[PDB]
Amino acid sequence: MEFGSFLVSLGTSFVIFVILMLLFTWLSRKSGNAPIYYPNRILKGLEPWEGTSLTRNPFAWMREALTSSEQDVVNLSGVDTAVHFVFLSTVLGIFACSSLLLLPTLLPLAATDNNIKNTKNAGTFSQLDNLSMANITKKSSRLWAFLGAVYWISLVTYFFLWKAYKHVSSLRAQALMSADVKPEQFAILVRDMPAPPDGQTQKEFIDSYFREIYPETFYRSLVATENSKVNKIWEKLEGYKKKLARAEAILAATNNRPTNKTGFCGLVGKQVDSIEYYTELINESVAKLETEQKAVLAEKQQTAAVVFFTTRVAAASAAQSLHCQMVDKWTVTEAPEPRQLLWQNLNIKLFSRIIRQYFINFFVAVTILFYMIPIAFVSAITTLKNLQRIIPFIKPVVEITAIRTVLESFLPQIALIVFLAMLPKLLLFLSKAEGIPSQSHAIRAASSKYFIFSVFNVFIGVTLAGTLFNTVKDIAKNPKLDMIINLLATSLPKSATFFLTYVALKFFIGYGLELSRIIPLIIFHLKKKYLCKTEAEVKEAWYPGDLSYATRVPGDMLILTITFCYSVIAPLILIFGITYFGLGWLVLRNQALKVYVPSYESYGRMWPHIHQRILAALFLFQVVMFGYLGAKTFFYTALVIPLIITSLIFGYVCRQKFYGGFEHTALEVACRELKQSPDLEEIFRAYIPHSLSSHK
Amino acid sequence: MEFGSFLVSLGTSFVIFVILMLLFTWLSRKSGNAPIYYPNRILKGLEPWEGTSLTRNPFAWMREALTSSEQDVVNLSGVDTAVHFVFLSTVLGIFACSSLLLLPTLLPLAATDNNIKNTKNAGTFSQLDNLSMANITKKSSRLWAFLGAVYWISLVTYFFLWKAYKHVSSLRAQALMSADVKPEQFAILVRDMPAPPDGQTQKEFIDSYFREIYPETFYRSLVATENSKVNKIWEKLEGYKKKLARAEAILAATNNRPTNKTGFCGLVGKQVDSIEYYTELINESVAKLETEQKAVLAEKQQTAAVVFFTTRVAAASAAQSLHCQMVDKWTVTEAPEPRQLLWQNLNIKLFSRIIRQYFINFFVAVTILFYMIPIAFVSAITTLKNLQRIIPFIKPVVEITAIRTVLESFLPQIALIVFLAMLPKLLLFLSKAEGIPSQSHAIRAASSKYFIFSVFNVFIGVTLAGTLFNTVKDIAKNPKLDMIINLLATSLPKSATFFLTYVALKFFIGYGLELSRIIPLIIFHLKKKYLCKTEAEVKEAWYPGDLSYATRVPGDMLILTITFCYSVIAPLILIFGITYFGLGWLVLRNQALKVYVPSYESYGRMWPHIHQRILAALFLFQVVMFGYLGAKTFFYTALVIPLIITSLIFGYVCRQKFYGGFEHTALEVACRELKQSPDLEEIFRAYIPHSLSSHK
Repeated sequence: MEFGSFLVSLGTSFVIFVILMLLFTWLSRKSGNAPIYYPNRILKGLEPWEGTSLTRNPFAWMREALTSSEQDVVNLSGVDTAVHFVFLSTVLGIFACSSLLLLPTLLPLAATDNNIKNTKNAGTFSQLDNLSMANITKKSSRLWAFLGAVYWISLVTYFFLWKAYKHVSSLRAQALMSADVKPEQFAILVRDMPAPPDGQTQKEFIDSYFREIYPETFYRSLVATENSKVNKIWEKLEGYKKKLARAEAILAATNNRPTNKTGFCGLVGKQVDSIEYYTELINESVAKLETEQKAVLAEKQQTAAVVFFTTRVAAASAAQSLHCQMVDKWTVTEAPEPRQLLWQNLNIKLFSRIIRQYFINFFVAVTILFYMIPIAFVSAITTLKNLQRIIPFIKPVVEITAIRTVLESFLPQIALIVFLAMLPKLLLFLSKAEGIPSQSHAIRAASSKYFIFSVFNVFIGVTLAGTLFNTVKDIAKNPKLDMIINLLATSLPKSATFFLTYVALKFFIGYGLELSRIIPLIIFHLKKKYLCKTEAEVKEAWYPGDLSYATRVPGDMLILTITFCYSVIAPLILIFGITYFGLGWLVLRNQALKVYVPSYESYGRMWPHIHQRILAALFLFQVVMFGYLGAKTFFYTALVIPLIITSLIFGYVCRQKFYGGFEHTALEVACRELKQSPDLEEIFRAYIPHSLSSHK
Repeated sequence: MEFGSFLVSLGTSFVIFVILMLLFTWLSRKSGNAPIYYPNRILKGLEPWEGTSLTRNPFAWMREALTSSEQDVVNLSGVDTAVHFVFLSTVLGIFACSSLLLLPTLLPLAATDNNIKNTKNAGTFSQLDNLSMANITKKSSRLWAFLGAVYWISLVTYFFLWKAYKHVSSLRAQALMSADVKPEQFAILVRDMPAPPDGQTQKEFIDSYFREIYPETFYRSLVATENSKVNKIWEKLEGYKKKLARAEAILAATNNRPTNKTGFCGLVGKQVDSIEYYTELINESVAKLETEQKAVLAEKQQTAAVVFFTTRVAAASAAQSLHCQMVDKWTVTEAPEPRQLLWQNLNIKLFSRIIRQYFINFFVAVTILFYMIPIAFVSAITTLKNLQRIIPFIKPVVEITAIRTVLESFLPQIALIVFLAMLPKLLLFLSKAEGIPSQSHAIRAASSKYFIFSVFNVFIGVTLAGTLFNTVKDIAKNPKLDMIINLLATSLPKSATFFLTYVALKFFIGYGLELSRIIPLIIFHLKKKYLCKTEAEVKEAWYPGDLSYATRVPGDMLILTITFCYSVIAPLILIFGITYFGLGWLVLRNQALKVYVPSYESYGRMWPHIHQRILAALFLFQVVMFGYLGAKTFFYTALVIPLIITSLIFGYVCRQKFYGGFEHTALEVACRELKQSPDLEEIFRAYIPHSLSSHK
């Protein structure tokens, strides 16, 4: 907002970033914390070393990261990491080639000084907006500063998006062709089988209906099963096995596993000699699991299955085709990876999928609109001042009236941060509730929902008023589009410095916390001191997890939209976008080459989604600048309207020319170089659900 | 407009319809005109008779037409006729079930008499609108007359559209499964092959690239060729053969074929003994055609081909799949019928197709907007009064000042009717210019363009002003959507009687002229007296042609939109819509069972398009009534806004649940009952282009 607050926030973020980098560089060199700072290269083969020798050259990572091509990344991590890095590089190139023509636009915005004029009539001032945005009359010479800049932005964005989207398609094709025998090229996913086997069993029905269609190309079809009870039993058995393995970790005296600690127990006398207490439970669980498996593999298998062909071409062409003359049944989709499909979420009819999709999307919109109200209600509770229930009361008033005056303000921060923390998981679960028979697809849907929510949160909370219900009711009863666009244009230059300082804060704090891995550091050390006792537990204690593409991508794209929407309004933030995406490229390269381990392949499927939302952000920027040059009287329409049409046409052309190659594997790459005859039962045991594994 | 003009026009249309039906019923009974009134049943097998005996029962056709189920129509004509009749029956059912609840709505519109009040303040009056539309205050009890009627319309439309769309899918599946060995189930259409065979020939490249993909399933691929010159030579040779056959028709004396009559000739002395003059030309044409064929089948075949598999399943699944990892090349589409694909229009790259599509659509929009200006310029020419060039001048003034005072007004009618006559062919050609590798697809595109043009012609020429350029400029500089919808609502009740009388005119005149076939009657009789001399020429002189689904469907759907948009505004026209579609059902049943012969199968592909535009018309009706109840103050939003959302959702659901079954044949119906082993060269000779037929 104000210059002083902006400087204070920027300096604070810079200081925290500096101290975090110093901590990271002083602590990474210790060999005791290698498993948490290089969890990759220690689970993947064995490369725990600094890279060359015992002596670690200072700065320790920029040389290693800056000399790693996309081939190295694809060799180490999945192709999805490569397409994410293409995203970072592409937006960096857009921002840098835009900064190449940033140089003039600043000059008229400083030479002309209409902010100084009587337009202030004795809020929108920080001595910084004096340099960026509003130092132009209603009708002065803004040709170079407005049209000659939006044309440059659009041209560089189109060029970079086209070239990058082509490059991602090339990477996908190159990786897909040069593959091995993976148990995904051989299968499809039928999930709308007609309910009645009309007097027979469902599996025999599936097998007969597909053997009549594809003779000589069939192993046999695995049918989805109601895995609820058997899944629960197998989870309990695995927990019992892990607890028993933990029990013998002491190996010194007899064990005593606490029972009252579990909460819903009181058998303290049975804690001693837990070996028998766990072996009997294991035997009972094994018997129950065997009976449950025998029941579930024969009692009412549900109406969905996977199918296996004996030739990659047959599966690659039988997944894109149409089976039944009516399309509401026998729906066929390409079978995902064994670790990327959702058995529980699967087996949902088409109408149920549509109904769930609409209800979940409507609920997401309802939450987006009514977000603030429950937060305000939770903040308004007596919890603000709970002095009546303070047990210690040693010196609360002294410590809260001196420096803790923000605790009363801290509680609404708590009521908000709890929701922000739970939100990614909630959105992922809601996306998984729409039927989404692919967990990568669920990740994409959750990312889209989170990005939309973040935009409609930040933009509404900055430009317009904070009464969202009143705002939407008014705009419902307000005159139509033209003055709405005028308001959109006029409200943005209210305070760009807030966006500057928010970009700086996210930049410095987020990247410091990420590269430092300080939270995983503390958690790992505490757990090493905590309950974790056996080497098996600690070996699985520091597992890195995926790149978390369900929340990194929406945050990065939110910053992308922030950058474009003010790209030439207040062209100062172009530097901030450049530095954000540059440090992101560097830090994420070091991370995805040293710490993160993927959970998918997805062969770059995220990139059409990323491209679509980047183009949407560019289109929104074009509309915003159209409105702004509507405000400042100008040759408004004849500058941006053809270019908005061009954006729409370019989107359609990009889809029509490359989107087809991302949805399906191609037959030209589905018969390339089969050398070793593919196995038969290995693919099954890849798609056999983990609970129903030990069987015959 | 006025009551008198409305009555005069309706009576005139009724009288012309009556006299035309009397002429048709008096003349159809003559056996001399059987080939023109029953061209079907005389080309298809042999059924020229009245049906039972020599004595023709009066009314002669209603009993025969009313006792013909869809099975009979499919046996005689193609399934496309059946889906067209389902269209007529469905809209008839919608209109009739709406007339079932028409009964109350008229009563308040007559009991309440606000038109009589001072709102007229000493144009929108014909004593008929006193009964229909505007006899309601701004805020009286319009609940039953407005909301309780639009809900009924929407419910009956949804029910009928759903049931009918299901029934069309059922007919398509039943006809497709119970088929024979047709040379279309065996082929696909590759039309984006990469240009270079990099030092080889294109045909060998296609064959190698597809033999590497589909071993053991391949006849060989026919590659498209530059058929311009060879097509021209073959057309000239066919014309020469027909002329020679006509020459020997006299068979009495020596022939004398005129040469100066051709226009670009003066060899009158060579007219005698045209037998040699034509045999020498035939021999030269045969030699030139053989040389041209030998050249074209080997010299630079273009970059597109058709492919033939040896199993219907392989073709049905290899047409919906993706071949090359990049989708811009090796595009695969289901091969159309031998008579329904366009060799000349084929072989166009994807970018060229997109560019041509956008330019043609933009040109269509430009013509739609600037339509009237060239018509006005042509009307303004001196041609209105050409007295200076009147050669006879026997008594022009006497005959033009008595009853021909409308000749000066007739000339603009000429300048308009010429464009209306040429327009369907122009639109079909423009649609064929977008690449459209299927002539049925071109028919659909031309129908869509014609329907849009007709709507934007009639609605603009009735409600708003006639200065389209000024209107669009104003609305560009006019305030936004809300008042535009208010104007849409307020301008419709200006004169509904014009729409009543236009529906009556189209009804009576069009159906009388159609069933009478008076124009084909006169043309056939004149040609029988005219140049046509041999029996072969006359046998091909009365060929009926197709059902002309490129102009019947848009006209019928234009009347459908007219009916809905005023369905409860002025509920009188519901009777007119009912009678129009009922007489259409009757007349078109008699025609398509007795006169018309199809040129396609298309297996009901038109019906998704018809359904989409019917739903669009219903949505436009909902928007219109939303605006109208905005005008008359009412519970406007909470009545129609959820229902507009419902219309959008219903469209999406219908697409997702049935549209898949219309685009492709299914594998379940692609291996049903192969009894006789399919031929090999027969399918080729079905797809061999007519010019390149005689070869080796």
